[PDB]
Amino acid sequence: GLSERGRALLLEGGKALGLDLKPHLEAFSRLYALLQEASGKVNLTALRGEEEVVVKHFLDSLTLLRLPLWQGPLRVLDLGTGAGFPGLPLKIVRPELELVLVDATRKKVAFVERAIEVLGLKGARALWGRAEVLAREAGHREAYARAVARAVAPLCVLSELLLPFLEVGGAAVAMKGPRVEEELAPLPPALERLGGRLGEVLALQLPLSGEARHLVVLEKTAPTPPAYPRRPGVPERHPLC
Ligand SMILES: C[S@@+](CC[C@H](N)C(=O)[O-])C[C@H]1O[C@@H](n2cnc3c(N)ncnc32)[C@H](O)[C@@H]1O
Repeated sequence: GLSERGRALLLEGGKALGLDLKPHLEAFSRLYALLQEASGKVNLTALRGEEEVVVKHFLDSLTLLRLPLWQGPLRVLDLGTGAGFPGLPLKIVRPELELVLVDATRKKVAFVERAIEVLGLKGARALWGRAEVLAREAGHREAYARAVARAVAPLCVLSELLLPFLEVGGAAVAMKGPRVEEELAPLPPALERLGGRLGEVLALQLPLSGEARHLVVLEKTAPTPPAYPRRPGVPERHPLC
């Protein structure tokens, strides 16, 4: 679990994000333990340091909350969640959200489900599948108020993966690093074809790290055309921009 120092870092970082993480210290400590346990099994690799996990993953995920987009029982998709980021931190601090965490890798879906159970989270589930396939399902196509994604794909690709999941009026957040100018430059025309438009591009400093970040908001302004998203692998191989 999180050390006293680890808790203090999380707490301080949360404040800089405008959050009171005091009621959530235990949950994050429990999640960190889960990550430790899982990582321990693998012999070639190890979990990154406590401080790096708290700052570059717990707090990084929580930067989503700098955007005023998470009030009420919103239906949210975490696309390509991996080990549950940024989805799990988001769900912990915003319990009202109806969260579906998707990943094409079954073993990661299994971990997230385990974390949900262990943390005793309600209104959150992991789902095994490809974004391109799920976005063709009556259960999921344009059925989300929100979608988020970190470290999945360049904006041109990611926009095709995310936008089809959103109901009109909804919004997705593409979490990005220090530089986005190049990825953004050719984006607008592609967004429009997808029925989206660029919302806020919130530049901020990741607290306690010295590193810049960008939260790229993709608003759903109109229905996505039947063409999108294209079959699995196609957005990646033939990006819209
Ligand atoms: C680099 S990991 C990032 C994990 C997590 N989002 C994070 O930031 O820590 C990218 C994850 O997205 C998943 N992924 C990539 N493309 C996907 C797709 N088209 N549909 C579902 N999952 C996808 C991969 O399986 C992988 O686990």
